[PDB]
Amino acid sequence: IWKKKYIKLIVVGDSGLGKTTLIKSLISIPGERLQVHDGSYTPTEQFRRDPESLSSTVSWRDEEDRVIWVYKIQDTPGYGDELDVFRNLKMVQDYIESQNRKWLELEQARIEDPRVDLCIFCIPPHRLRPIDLKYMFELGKHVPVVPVVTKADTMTIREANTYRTEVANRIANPMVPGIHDKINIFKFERDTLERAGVQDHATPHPPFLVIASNDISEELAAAEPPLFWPERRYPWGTAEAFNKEHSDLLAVRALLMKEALEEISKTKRARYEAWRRT
Ligand SMILES: Nc1nc2c(ncn2[C@@H]2O[C@H](COP(=O)(O)OP(=O)(O)OP(O)(O)=S)[C@@H](O)[C@H]2O)c(=O)[nH]1
Ligand SMILES: [Mg+2]
Repeated sequence: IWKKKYIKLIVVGDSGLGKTTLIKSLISIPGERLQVHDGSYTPTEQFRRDPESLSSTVSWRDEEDRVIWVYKIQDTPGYGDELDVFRNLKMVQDYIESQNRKWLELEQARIEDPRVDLCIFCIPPHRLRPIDLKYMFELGKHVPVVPVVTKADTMTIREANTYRTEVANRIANPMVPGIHDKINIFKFERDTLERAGVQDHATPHPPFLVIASNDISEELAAAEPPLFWPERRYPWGTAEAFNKEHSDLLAVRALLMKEALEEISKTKRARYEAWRRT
């Protein structure tokens, strides 16, 4: 009767960029559980000895299509947590490979799908470094990448417009030694981007610029009924994560959690098929 479909995202980036805060905002679709982060750092050892404790899950039903979506977002430690950046890269690459070997062993015997479909690559504000592009390239060889600039409240409007173009340009032309193929960026359809409320910039395929917060408005949480409004309250003013003029966060969630569900699931068999030559 019901058909179950599975999406698994993995989130990667440098340490302290707000990866875990962003994850908790993404899976906290209104109507669901409202999950929040406490600001502590994601330890490398925890990902090694208990990666499931770093996985967030949400599920919902599509009545008309008779589909049960099971959505997982895998958190990872920042690749600045240790001395060697490429140890983190290998750890994440091995995680993706391990999920494929799980699916193969289950398919051999025979269906809870553990495979990774998409990577959210969190980019620091103001400056994109060669190691970020190197990480993005090598990771893209295993899974398509969605670039997201976090902590967008770090940049003025003018800085943000300049950086959005620079990030898009560097991804198309990294100019990093050893990168000789294109970075595997996931291409969303325009109809999908428009339905999600993505603004149509002059720069093609820009990154998303998000603000996320584990703090909520005290005034709005005291409403009847309470309204949950993530905010970042500074002495000079308050940035709002759900404000379309401050943050792409709501557009990112609509894109990844709703509008792009089909085209992410479609490319699943092709990706795994290419992987099988191993
Ligand atoms: N200025 C600003 N700070 C943010 C934003 N999102 C999260 N932060 C802050 O960044 C700090 C770390 O956030 P966190 O989500 O834990 O980063 P992280 O990437 O997961 O850290 P890691 O150790 O696991 S690698 C917290 O103080 C949080 O409040 C944001 O959008 N703007
Ligand atoms: Mg974290």
